[PDB]
Amino acid sequence: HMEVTEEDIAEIVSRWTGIPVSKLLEGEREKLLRLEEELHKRVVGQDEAIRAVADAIRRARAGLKDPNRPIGSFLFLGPTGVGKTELAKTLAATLFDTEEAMIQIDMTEYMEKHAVSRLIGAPPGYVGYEEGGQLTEAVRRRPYSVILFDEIEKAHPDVFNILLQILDDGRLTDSHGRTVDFRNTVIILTSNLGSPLILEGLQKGWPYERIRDEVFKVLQQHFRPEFLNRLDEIVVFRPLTKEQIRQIVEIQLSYLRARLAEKRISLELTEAAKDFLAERGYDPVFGARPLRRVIQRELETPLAQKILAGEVKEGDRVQVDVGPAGLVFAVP
Ligand SMILES: Nc1ncnc2c1ncn2[C@@H]1O[C@H](COP(=O)(O)OP(=O)(O)CP(=O)(O)O)[C@@H](O)[C@H]1O
Ligand SMILES: [Mg+2]
Ligand SMILES: [Mg+2]
Repeated sequence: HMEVTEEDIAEIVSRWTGIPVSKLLEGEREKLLRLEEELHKRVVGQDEAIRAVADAIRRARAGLKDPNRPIGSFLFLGPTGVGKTELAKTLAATLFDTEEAMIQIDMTEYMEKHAVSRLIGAPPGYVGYEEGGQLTEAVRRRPYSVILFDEIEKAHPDVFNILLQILDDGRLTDSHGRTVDFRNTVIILTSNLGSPLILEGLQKGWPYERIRDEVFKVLQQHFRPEFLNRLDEIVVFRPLTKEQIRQIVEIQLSYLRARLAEKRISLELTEAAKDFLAERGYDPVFGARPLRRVIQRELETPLAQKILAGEVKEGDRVQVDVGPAGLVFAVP
């Protein structure tokens, strides 16, 4: 029907039921473009992680999974800054229409004995009883959510046990005795464990065998089969290739190009200029975390100066290259 669209009808049903539009339309959304391709618009590489997530969602939709557990659960190992959160955010926006559907719990904030009360609510008779838990209240308000637990090995054992309850039961009972349904959640657990150790061993000149033995020993110390067996998949994120970093540079320039387009200004970067940003914006210690401020300092700031001086004007095609002091700008 031309005048009344699929989205029009889904929005009515969405507001009446609380079910996200993209969830109601899951059968149409996948016809438009497959989930993997949609996630890859924002997530570069990490093909294995994307396939793991998409495969779980597919098994769930097809009616092959336990209806009393979450949609899927994953442990994302490997280094920092190479897409674990980029994937969780994109997944939330794609499945549930907004990044507000991603609930983030940083386990470095849940290391102590009283963390459970922060997580699921203080007991009756203790300060903070009416406020409830950070996790339980968030999931009650948004049953259709991606839940990101960061640095899971750091959680106090009592907090870890509540995670296990989510995996096993598909639900939690909060301090008010209310049940909190997790059946429509996707659970993503992250850990860096082993990555700093590898960098340390490479720095010290350790033989590969020694590095390898130490990584497995630390993983064994924190992650037992009883826990791992509960998960759909364990995925080790990989360091990014040179080409992958370049693709990320281009994505991270999207907003800037858009702002410039309002004034009919465009940017044309030499391959050298692109590589300049890629080199400074990525390293093994922080992944691509540095890139945002590299673009800010190396490109946006001097471009801003040129614009304010009137050296770059409305309608200009700006050529961006490398010079002795940093990026250089030319206009024909
Ligand atoms: N695979 C990828 N695809 C697209 N962008 C990526 C990417 N990996 C990293 N980035 C970029 O670098 C930033 C850091 O990525 P991300 O937040 O996914 O890492 P992370 O969750 O491991 C950091 P932390 O350990 O602090 O949580 C992202 O915001 C994004 O701009
Ligand atoms: Mg993160
Ligand atoms: Mg963190």
